[PDB]
Amino acid sequence: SGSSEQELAAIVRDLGCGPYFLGTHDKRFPGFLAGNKLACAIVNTAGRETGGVHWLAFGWNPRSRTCYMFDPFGFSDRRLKQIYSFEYEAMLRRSALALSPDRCLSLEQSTQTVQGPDSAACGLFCCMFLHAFVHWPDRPMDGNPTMNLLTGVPNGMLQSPQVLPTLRRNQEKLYRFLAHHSPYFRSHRAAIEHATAFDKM
Amino acid sequence: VKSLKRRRCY
Ligand SMILES: *C(#N)C1=N[C]=[C]C([C][N]C(=O)C2=[C]C(C(=O)C([C])([C])C3=[C]C(Cl)=[C]C(Cl)=[C]3)=C(O[C])[C]=[C]2)=N1
Repeated sequence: SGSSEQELAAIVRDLGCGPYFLGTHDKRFPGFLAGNKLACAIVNTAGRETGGVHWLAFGWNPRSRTCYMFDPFGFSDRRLKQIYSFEYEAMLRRSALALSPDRCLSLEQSTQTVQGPDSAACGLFCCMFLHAFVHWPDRPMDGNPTMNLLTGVPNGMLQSPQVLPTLRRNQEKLYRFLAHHSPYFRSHRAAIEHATAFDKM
Repeated sequence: VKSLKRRRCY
């Protein structure tokens, strides 16, 4: 269900993120541990042994010492822990102690969903966010050419029938964005769209 | 998306 590790890696590299990309990880992604280059990762909420559950993106901007955590659903940390049994405080601590002279960092995260509740497109939305991040690392969540294509909806409305048109339109815009930007996606488009469909789940 | 940015110190 949803995108494989290799699909995500191929697409993120089509999107120009290869130099920065630490790889597709399970929930044990260790963090941002050395040097001063822009960095990013795609991280599952679950361990590899489970077969995977949900995809998140992380970005690290060394200039500002800002870590971005992008959940396509925009869940809070408390809700990621409750729903997905996923916590990432240890990774942030590790990263701050490795990279920041004052043992601090800034954490920016979404409060809104771009994705329908039954969609299997989370990893693809993560790739789209990472394109925004590597091209506009000081303002990836909104107010850039990539994320301006999507409409965020309050996370608390995720299960409402009133938002389904908006969330489906986001998915259609995601696929058109990927078709413009990714030869991998173009070559496998029908299959990937089936596998990641809005009502898949 | 709307977002929140918080400072975390360790
Ligand atoms: C979203 N939206 C969404 N919807 C449904 C399912 C998923 C999550 N899908 C997967 O995690 C997935 C993972 C893989 C892998 O490559 C494995 C199982 C090897 C894997 C698992 C984890 Cl936790 C981490 C890594 Cl790096 C790799 C699949 O391989 C066929 C398929 C789906 N998201």
